[PDB]
Amino acid sequence: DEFEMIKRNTSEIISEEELREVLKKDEKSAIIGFEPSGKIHLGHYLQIKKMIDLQNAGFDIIILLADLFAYLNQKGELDEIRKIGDYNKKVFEAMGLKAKYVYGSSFMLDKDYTLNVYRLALKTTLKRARRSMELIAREDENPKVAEVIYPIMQVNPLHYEGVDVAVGGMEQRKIHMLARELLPKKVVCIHNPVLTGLDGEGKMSSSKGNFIAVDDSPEEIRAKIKKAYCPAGVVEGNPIMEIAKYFLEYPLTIKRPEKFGGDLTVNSYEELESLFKNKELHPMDLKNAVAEELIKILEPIRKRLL
Ligand SMILES: N[C@@H](Cc1ccc(C2(C(F)(F)F)NN2)cc1)C(=O)O
Repeated sequence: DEFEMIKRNTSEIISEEELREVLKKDEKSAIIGFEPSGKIHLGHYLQIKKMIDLQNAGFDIIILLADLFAYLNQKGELDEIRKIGDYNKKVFEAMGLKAKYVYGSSFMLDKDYTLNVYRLALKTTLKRARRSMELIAREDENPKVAEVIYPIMQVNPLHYEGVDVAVGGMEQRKIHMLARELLPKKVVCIHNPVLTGLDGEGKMSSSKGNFIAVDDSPEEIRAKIKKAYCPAGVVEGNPIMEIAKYFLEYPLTIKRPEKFGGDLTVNSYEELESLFKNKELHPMDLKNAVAEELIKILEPIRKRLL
């Protein structure tokens, strides 16, 4: 079912009724924004996969290369950000996304865009702006005014003109709660789960070096997964299990030595989850399988990038 495939592997949809209205329409578009990133990782990929779901469901897809956002979030200088953006677009194309790419700066410095920023800046408390940004804002001992401008730009109605659906990570939900209240026309939010970093420590992220990047070499993927936090029995906050859930194809045929049970054919992730949880599946065999299926999943993307 179409709704159910869009919903597969999301954390929430605001709201599912509105989404149902959206899907009946002949024409619908879904946006996502990304601060240009030095490395594109499985956190990026999960979300582009969701956009590919939407595209399969007939949506026109818009990718905002959120360059001014990144500028405000201290990712550096704008033309240098825009060249990272340009690379991100190649990466996204190599994932098989069919989309229109927009650079934020091409319209975000327009007079109407800027007046909406100041209009919204009158309606938005500093306390709320700062709360919305707690998971987004670059680490800063002395937070900058830039921090609170960022979420009000993110809620600006000009980003969403003729857009039915916005997709983002659950780390975006407080900014989206703001836009829910303050956008003149409602946009459905589709929020994706945040992937745990390989060390189990916090979330996967470009600046935390705890990610597998989609163009990692096979041995690099192998070594990254070997090291990964993956306690026997434990599923919650286990990033190897997360990768099995969000990226793998089922049925999944786990190769093992007969000394360790021999080949294991798992028909669903929930099946994999119980086998791992009661312990018929060791970390090391999950890892080899995850690493090997992840390598196969990534390799056309690495190939195109190389
Ligand atoms: N805050 C996001 C980046 C981001 C920038 C801009 C938007 C958006 C967009 F329209 F959805 F793209 N409203 N502008 C949505 C997300 C991040 O953390 O990368």
